[PDB]
Amino acid sequence: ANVREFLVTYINSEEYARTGWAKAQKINVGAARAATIISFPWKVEHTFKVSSIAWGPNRQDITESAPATFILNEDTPLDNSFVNETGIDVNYAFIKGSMKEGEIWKQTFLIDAATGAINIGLLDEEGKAPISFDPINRVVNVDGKVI
Amino acid sequence: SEDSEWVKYYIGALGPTIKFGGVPVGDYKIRISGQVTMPDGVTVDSSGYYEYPSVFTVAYNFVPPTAPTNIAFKAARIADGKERYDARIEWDWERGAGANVREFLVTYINSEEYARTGWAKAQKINVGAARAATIISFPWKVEHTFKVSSIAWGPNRQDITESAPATFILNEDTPLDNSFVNETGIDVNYAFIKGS
Amino acid sequence: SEDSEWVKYYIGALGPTIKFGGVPVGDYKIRISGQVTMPDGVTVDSSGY
Repeated sequence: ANVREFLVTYINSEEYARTGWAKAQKINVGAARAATIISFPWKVEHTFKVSSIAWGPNRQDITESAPATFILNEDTPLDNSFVNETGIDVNYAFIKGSMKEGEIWKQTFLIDAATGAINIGLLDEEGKAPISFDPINRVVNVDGKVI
Repeated sequence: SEDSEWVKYYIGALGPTIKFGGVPVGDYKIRISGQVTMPDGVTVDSSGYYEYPSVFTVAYNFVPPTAPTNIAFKAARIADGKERYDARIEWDWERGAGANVREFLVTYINSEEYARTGWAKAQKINVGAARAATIISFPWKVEHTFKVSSIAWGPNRQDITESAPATFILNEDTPLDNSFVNETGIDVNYAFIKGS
Repeated sequence: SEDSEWVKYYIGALGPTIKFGGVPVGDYKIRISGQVTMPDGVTVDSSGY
Protein backbone atom coordinates (compact mmCIF):
# COMPACT_ATOMS: atom_id res chain seq x y z
CA ALA A 1 0.00 0.00 0.00
CA ASN A 2 0.95 3.66 0.26
CA VAL A 3 4.07 4.46 2.27
CA ARG A 4 3.59 7.89 3.80
CA GLU A 5 7.12 8.16 5.19
CA PHE A 6 10.37 6.34 5.88
CA LEU A 7 11.99 6.43 9.32
CA VAL A 8 15.72 5.82 9.65
CA THR A 9 17.37 4.90 12.93
CA TYR A 10 21.14 4.84 13.34
CA ILE A 11 23.55 3.96 16.15
CA ASN A 12 27.20 3.02 16.59
CA SER A 13 27.97 -0.48 15.35
CA GLU A 14 29.83 -1.43 18.52
CA GLU A 15 27.07 0.16 20.61
CA TYR A 16 24.51 -1.71 18.50
CA ALA A 17 26.28 -4.98 19.28
CA ARG A 18 26.54 -4.07 22.97
CA THR A 19 22.96 -2.96 23.65
CA GLY A 20 21.02 -2.97 20.37
CA TRP A 21 18.97 0.13 19.60
CA ALA A 22 18.62 1.32 23.22
CA LYS A 23 20.11 4.79 22.72
CA ALA A 24 19.89 4.74 18.93
CA GLN A 25 19.40 8.01 17.04
CA LYS A 26 16.32 8.29 14.83
CA ILE A 27 16.06 10.51 11.75
CA ASN A 28 12.99 10.80 9.52
CA VAL A 29 12.71 12.41 6.10
CA GLY A 30 9.21 11.50 4.90
CA ALA A 31 8.73 11.03 1.16
CA ALA A 32 12.39 11.67 0.30
CA ARG A 33 14.68 8.73 -0.44
CA ALA A 34 17.93 10.43 0.56
CA ALA A 35 19.17 10.79 4.15
CA THR A 36 22.11 13.09 4.88
CA ILE A 37 24.22 13.10 8.05
CA ILE A 38 26.22 16.20 8.93
CA SER A 39 29.67 15.69 10.47
CA PHE A 40 29.54 11.91 10.49
CA PRO A 41 32.30 10.33 12.60
CA TRP A 42 35.46 9.50 10.67
CA LYS A 43 36.66 5.89 10.50
CA VAL A 44 33.72 4.85 12.69
CA GLU A 45 31.10 2.34 11.57
CA HIS A 46 27.49 2.75 12.65
CA THR A 47 24.39 0.60 12.29
CA PHE A 48 21.54 2.07 10.27
CA LYS A 49 18.02 0.68 10.05
CA VAL A 50 15.06 1.93 8.01
CA SER A 51 11.41 1.38 8.84
CA SER A 52 8.33 2.28 6.81
CA ILE A 53 5.35 3.39 8.88
CA ALA A 54 1.95 4.36 7.48
CA TRP A 55 -1.38 5.18 9.09
CA GLY A 56 -2.90 1.77 9.66
CA PRO A 57 -6.48 0.69 10.33
CA ASN A 58 -6.75 1.68 14.01
CA ARG A 59 -4.02 4.29 14.44
CA GLN A 60 -0.81 3.13 12.71
CA ASP A 61 0.90 0.40 10.71
CA ILE A 62 4.59 -0.49 10.77
CA THR A 63 6.67 -2.17 8.08
CA GLU A 64 10.37 -2.34 8.92
CA SER A 65 13.46 -3.25 6.91
CA ALA A 66 16.78 -4.99 7.63
CA PRO A 67 19.50 -3.00 9.41
CA ALA A 68 22.79 -2.16 7.74
CA THR A 69 26.20 -0.82 8.73
CA PHE A 70 28.60 1.57 7.05
CA ILE A 71 31.94 3.20 7.86
CA LEU A 72 33.50 6.38 6.47
CA ASN A 73 37.22 6.25 5.68
CA GLU A 74 39.65 7.44 3.02
CA ASP A 75 38.66 4.44 0.90
CA THR A 76 35.16 5.90 0.58
CA PRO A 77 34.91 8.13 -2.53
CA LEU A 78 34.16 11.78 -1.81
CA ASP A 79 32.37 14.23 -4.08
CA ASN A 80 33.53 17.13 -1.85
CA SER A 81 31.63 19.84 -3.81
CA PHE A 82 33.03 22.41 -1.34
CA VAL A 83 36.13 23.04 -3.50
CA ASN A 84 38.81 25.15 -1.78
CA GLU A 85 40.39 28.61 -1.34
CA THR A 86 39.42 29.09 2.30
CA GLY A 87 41.75 31.09 4.53
CA ILE A 88 43.39 29.33 7.49
CA ASP A 89 43.59 25.54 7.12
CA VAL A 90 43.08 23.23 10.10
CA ASN A 91 43.91 19.70 9.00
CA TYR A 92 45.95 16.65 9.98
CA ALA A 93 48.82 17.92 7.82
CA PHE A 94 49.96 21.33 9.08
CA ILE A 95 49.03 24.90 9.98
CA LYS A 96 49.84 27.10 6.98
CA GLY A 97 48.93 30.77 6.69
CA SER A 98 49.13 32.75 3.46
CA MET A 99 48.25 36.24 2.27
CA LYS A 100 46.86 36.50 -1.26
CA GLU A 101 48.75 39.08 -3.33
CA GLY A 102 47.84 39.56 -6.98
CA GLU A 103 46.26 36.19 -7.77
CA ILE A 104 48.61 33.78 -5.95
CA TRP A 105 48.78 32.73 -2.30
CA LYS A 106 52.20 33.14 -0.68
CA GLN A 107 52.64 31.23 2.56
CA THR A 108 53.56 33.40 5.54
CA PHE A 109 53.90 30.68 8.18
CA LEU A 110 53.78 26.89 8.30
CA ILE A 111 53.38 24.90 11.51
CA ASP A 112 54.05 21.25 10.67
CA ALA A 113 51.97 18.83 12.73
CA ALA A 114 54.12 15.74 12.14
CA THR A 115 57.55 17.20 12.93
CA GLY A 116 56.88 20.60 14.53
CA ALA A 117 58.93 22.53 11.98
CA ILE A 118 57.88 26.19 11.91
CA ASN A 119 58.63 28.78 9.22
CA ILE A 120 57.85 32.48 9.70
CA GLY A 121 57.72 35.18 7.04
CA LEU A 122 57.63 35.28 3.27
CA LEU A 123 59.63 32.47 1.69
CA ASP A 124 62.56 33.63 -0.42
CA GLU A 125 63.70 32.33 -3.80
CA GLU A 126 65.24 29.27 -2.09
CA GLY A 127 62.09 28.23 -0.22
CA LYS A 128 63.43 29.23 3.20
CA ALA A 129 61.48 31.55 5.47
CA PRO A 130 63.26 34.52 7.09
CA ILE A 131 62.59 32.75 10.40
CA SER A 132 62.80 28.96 10.24
CA PHE A 133 62.51 26.35 13.00
CA ASP A 134 63.81 22.81 12.45
CA PRO A 135 63.25 20.91 15.73
CA ILE A 136 64.41 17.69 14.05
CA ASN A 137 67.87 19.29 13.85
CA ARG A 138 67.19 22.03 16.45
CA VAL A 139 68.65 24.87 14.39
CA VAL A 140 67.88 28.54 15.02
CA ASN A 141 68.54 29.94 11.54
CA VAL A 142 67.09 33.41 10.95
CA ASP A 143 68.02 35.80 8.13
CA GLY A 144 68.12 38.78 10.46
CA LYS A 145 69.21 40.18 13.82
CA VAL A 146 68.50 38.84 17.32
CA ILE A 147 67.77 41.12 20.28
CA SER B 1 -29.23 31.85 2.89
CA GLU B 2 -32.98 32.48 3.01
CA ASP B 3 -33.05 31.85 -0.76
CA SER B 4 -31.94 28.24 -0.27
CA GLU B 5 -34.34 25.63 -1.61
CA TRP B 6 -35.58 22.43 0.00
CA VAL B 7 -32.99 20.26 -1.72
CA LYS B 8 -33.96 16.61 -2.04
CA TYR B 9 -31.79 14.30 0.06
CA TYR B 10 -33.74 11.06 0.52
CA ILE B 11 -36.82 9.69 -1.22
CA GLY B 12 -38.07 6.24 -0.32
CA ALA B 13 -40.05 4.21 2.17
CA LEU B 14 -40.87 5.66 5.58
CA GLY B 15 -38.98 4.22 8.52
CA PRO B 16 -38.25 5.14 12.14
CA THR B 17 -34.50 4.86 11.46
CA ILE B 18 -33.29 6.97 8.53
CA LYS B 19 -29.63 7.15 7.50
CA PHE B 20 -28.32 9.07 4.50
CA GLY B 21 -25.27 11.07 3.51
CA GLY B 22 -23.99 13.45 0.85
CA VAL B 23 -25.08 16.50 2.86
CA PRO B 24 -22.46 19.30 2.69
CA VAL B 25 -21.18 20.72 5.96
CA GLY B 26 -23.28 23.67 7.06
CA ASP B 27 -26.55 24.76 8.62
CA TYR B 28 -29.82 23.52 7.14
CA LYS B 29 -33.49 23.04 7.97
CA ILE B 30 -35.24 19.68 7.62
CA ARG B 31 -38.85 18.94 6.70
CA ILE B 32 -40.73 15.76 5.86
CA SER B 33 -43.73 14.91 3.69
CA GLY B 34 -45.82 11.74 3.61
CA GLN B 35 -47.53 10.03 0.69
CA VAL B 36 -50.12 7.24 0.46
CA THR B 37 -51.63 5.81 -2.73
CA MET B 38 -55.12 4.34 -2.79
CA PRO B 39 -55.29 0.87 -4.44
CA ASP B 40 -56.57 2.39 -7.69
CA GLY B 41 -53.07 3.73 -8.31
CA VAL B 42 -54.42 7.08 -9.53
CA THR B 43 -55.70 8.41 -6.20
CA VAL B 44 -52.86 9.43 -3.87
CA ASP B 45 -53.21 10.79 -0.32
CA SER B 46 -50.66 13.13 1.26
CA SER B 47 -50.07 14.05 4.89
CA GLY B 48 -48.72 17.51 4.06
CA TYR B 49 -45.37 18.96 5.05
CA TYR B 50 -43.95 18.73 8.57
CA GLU B 51 -40.81 20.71 9.42
CA TYR B 52 -38.58 20.31 12.45
CA PRO B 53 -38.51 23.46 14.63
CA SER B 54 -34.81 23.08 15.50
CA VAL B 55 -32.05 23.90 13.02
CA PHE B 56 -29.33 21.25 12.81
CA THR B 57 -25.71 21.75 11.77
CA VAL B 58 -23.62 19.33 9.73
CA ALA B 59 -20.14 18.93 11.22
CA TYR B 60 -17.20 16.55 11.55
CA ASN B 61 -16.81 14.14 14.47
CA PHE B 62 -13.25 15.32 15.03
CA VAL B 63 -11.89 16.80 18.27
CA PRO B 64 -8.42 18.34 18.65
CA PRO B 65 -6.06 15.86 20.33
CA THR B 66 -4.20 16.09 23.64
CA ALA B 67 -0.83 17.70 24.25
CA PRO B 68 2.65 16.13 24.26
CA THR B 69 4.24 15.42 27.63
CA ASN B 70 7.09 13.50 29.26
CA ILE B 71 9.93 15.82 28.31
CA ALA B 72 13.25 13.95 28.20
CA PHE B 73 16.81 14.74 27.15
CA LYS B 74 19.78 12.68 25.99
CA ALA B 75 23.35 13.81 25.37
CA ALA B 76 26.47 12.42 23.71
CA ARG B 77 29.97 13.66 22.92
CA ILE B 78 32.00 13.25 19.72
CA ALA B 79 35.69 14.21 19.60
CA ASP B 80 36.67 13.45 16.00
CA GLY B 81 39.76 15.62 16.23
CA LYS B 82 37.67 18.49 17.57
CA GLU B 83 35.54 18.45 20.71
CA ARG B 84 31.81 18.46 19.98
CA TYR B 85 28.55 17.40 21.61
CA ASP B 86 25.22 16.14 20.30
CA ALA B 87 21.98 16.43 22.27
CA ARG B 88 18.83 14.31 21.86
CA ILE B 89 15.47 15.49 23.20
CA GLU B 90 12.61 13.02 23.62
CA TRP B 91 8.96 13.12 24.63
CA ASP B 92 5.92 10.87 24.89
CA TRP B 93 2.28 11.30 23.94
CA GLU B 94 -0.79 9.21 24.72
CA ARG B 95 -3.87 8.43 22.64
CA GLY B 96 -6.40 9.30 25.33
CA ALA B 97 -9.61 10.90 24.13
CA GLY B 98 -7.61 12.86 21.57
CA ALA B 99 -7.50 12.14 17.86
CA ASN B 100 -4.65 11.08 15.59
CA VAL B 101 -1.47 13.13 15.80
CA ARG B 102 0.17 13.05 12.39
CA GLU B 103 3.35 14.82 13.48
CA PHE B 104 5.08 16.75 16.24
CA LEU B 105 6.76 20.10 15.57
CA VAL B 106 9.53 21.31 17.86
CA THR B 107 10.66 24.92 18.01
CA TYR B 108 13.78 25.98 19.88
CA ILE B 109 15.50 29.29 20.60
CA ASN B 110 18.03 30.71 23.05
CA SER B 111 16.62 31.12 26.55
CA GLU B 112 17.90 34.69 26.87
CA GLU B 113 16.67 35.44 23.35
CA TYR B 114 13.34 33.84 24.24
CA ALA B 115 13.05 36.16 27.24
CA ARG B 116 14.08 39.16 25.13
CA THR B 117 11.79 38.69 22.13
CA GLY B 118 9.90 35.40 22.50
CA TRP B 119 9.87 33.10 19.48
CA ALA B 120 10.54 35.82 16.88
CA LYS B 121 13.67 34.26 15.35
CA ALA B 122 13.14 30.82 16.89
CA GLN B 123 14.40 27.74 15.07
CA LYS B 124 11.83 25.09 14.16
CA ILE B 125 12.59 21.38 13.72
CA ASN B 126 10.03 18.72 12.83
CA VAL B 127 10.41 14.95 12.97
CA GLY B 128 6.91 13.61 12.28
CA ALA B 129 5.94 10.34 13.98
CA ALA B 130 9.26 9.97 15.83
CA ARG B 131 9.46 10.88 19.51
CA ALA B 132 13.18 11.69 19.57
CA ALA B 133 14.69 14.99 18.43
CA THR B 134 18.47 15.25 18.01
CA ILE B 135 20.48 18.48 17.77
CA ILE B 136 23.93 18.39 16.20
CA SER B 137 26.62 20.60 17.75
CA PHE B 138 24.41 22.09 20.43
CA PRO B 139 26.00 25.12 22.15
CA TRP B 140 27.99 24.27 25.27
CA LYS B 141 26.95 25.77 28.62
CA VAL B 142 24.12 27.63 26.87
CA GLU B 143 20.47 27.16 27.78
CA HIS B 144 17.80 27.32 25.09
CA THR B 145 14.02 27.31 25.16
CA PHE B 146 12.30 24.39 23.44
CA LYS B 147 8.61 24.12 22.66
CA VAL B 148 6.69 21.26 21.05
CA SER B 149 3.43 21.57 19.15
CA SER B 150 1.22 18.84 17.72
CA ILE B 151 -0.46 19.73 14.43
CA ALA B 152 -2.85 17.48 12.51
CA TRP B 153 -5.01 18.00 9.45
CA GLY B 154 -8.12 19.60 10.88
CA PRO B 155 -11.63 20.00 9.47
CA ASN B 156 -11.00 22.87 7.04
CA ARG B 157 -7.25 22.70 6.40
CA GLN B 158 -5.38 22.18 9.70
CA ASP B 159 -5.66 21.77 13.46
CA ILE B 160 -3.10 22.84 16.05
CA THR B 161 -2.52 21.46 19.54
CA GLU B 162 0.51 22.94 21.27
CA SER B 163 2.39 22.05 24.45
CA ALA B 164 4.23 23.98 27.18
CA PRO B 165 7.73 25.28 26.42
CA ALA B 166 10.78 24.02 28.27
CA THR B 167 14.42 24.99 28.68
CA PHE B 168 17.60 22.96 28.95
CA ILE B 169 21.34 23.63 29.19
CA LEU B 170 24.28 21.39 28.30
CA ASN B 171 27.22 21.40 30.72
CA GLU B 172 29.67 18.96 32.28
CA ASP B 173 27.01 18.07 34.86
CA THR B 174 24.91 16.57 32.06
CA PRO B 175 25.68 12.85 31.63
CA LEU B 176 27.15 11.91 28.26
CA ASP B 177 26.85 8.57 26.49
CA ASN B 178 29.60 9.62 24.04
CA SER B 179 29.37 6.45 21.89
CA PHE B 180 32.16 7.89 19.71
CA VAL B 181 34.90 6.25 21.83
CA ASN B 182 38.43 7.44 20.98
CA GLU B 183 41.71 6.74 19.10
CA THR B 184 41.47 9.65 16.68
CA GLY B 185 44.69 11.27 15.50
CA ILE B 186 45.31 14.93 16.40
CA ASP B 187 43.33 16.15 19.42
CA VAL B 188 41.88 19.66 19.56
CA ASN B 189 40.51 20.22 23.05
CA TYR B 190 40.58 22.68 25.94
CA ALA B 191 43.48 20.75 27.48
CA PHE B 192 46.42 20.73 25.05
CA ILE B 193 47.71 19.94 21.57
CA LYS B 194 49.36 16.51 21.68
CA GLY B 195 50.63 14.62 18.64
CA SER B 196 51.63 10.97 18.68
CA SER C 1 -13.72 -3.16 -22.21
CA GLU C 2 -16.46 -3.97 -24.72
CA ASP C 3 -17.18 -7.13 -22.69
CA SER C 4 -18.22 -5.05 -19.67
CA GLU C 5 -21.77 -5.64 -18.47
CA TRP C 6 -24.45 -3.14 -17.49
CA VAL C 7 -23.65 -3.37 -13.79
CA LYS C 8 -26.52 -2.37 -11.50
CA TYR C 9 -25.82 0.82 -9.56
CA TYR C 10 -29.20 2.18 -8.43
CA ILE C 11 -32.66 0.61 -8.33
CA GLY C 12 -35.53 2.57 -6.87
CA ALA C 13 -38.10 5.27 -7.51
CA LEU C 14 -37.69 7.61 -10.46
CA GLY C 15 -36.68 11.18 -9.67
CA PRO C 16 -35.27 14.19 -11.50
CA THR C 17 -32.38 14.36 -9.01
CA ILE C 18 -30.45 11.10 -8.65
CA LYS C 19 -27.41 10.75 -6.38
CA PHE C 20 -25.50 7.52 -5.80
CA GLY C 21 -21.94 6.38 -5.21
CA GLY C 22 -19.79 3.27 -5.12
CA VAL C 23 -18.82 3.66 -8.79
CA PRO C 24 -15.12 2.87 -9.36
CA VAL C 25 -13.00 5.47 -11.12
CA GLY C 26 -13.00 4.91 -14.86
CA ASP C 27 -14.97 5.29 -18.07
CA TYR C 28 -18.49 3.88 -18.28
CA LYS C 29 -21.72 4.16 -20.23
CA ILE C 30 -25.06 4.87 -18.57
CA ARG C 31 -28.53 3.69 -19.56
CA ILE C 32 -31.93 3.87 -17.88
CA SER C 33 -35.07 1.72 -17.93
CA GLY C 34 -38.56 2.53 -16.70
CA GLN C 35 -41.17 0.28 -15.11
CA VAL C 36 -44.88 0.73 -14.37
CA THR C 37 -47.18 -1.84 -12.76
CA MET C 38 -50.90 -1.93 -13.52
CA PRO C 39 -53.10 -2.06 -10.37
CA ASP C 40 -53.59 -5.83 -10.77
CA GLY C 41 -49.99 -6.29 -9.61
CA VAL C 42 -49.35 -8.96 -12.25
CA THR C 43 -49.39 -6.72 -15.33
CA VAL C 44 -46.28 -4.53 -15.56
CA ASP C 45 -45.53 -1.94 -18.26
CA SER C 46 -41.98 -1.00 -19.29
CA SER C 47 -40.68 2.01 -21.20
CA GLY C 48 -37.72 0.13 -22.65
CA TYR C 49 -34.06 1.04 -22.34
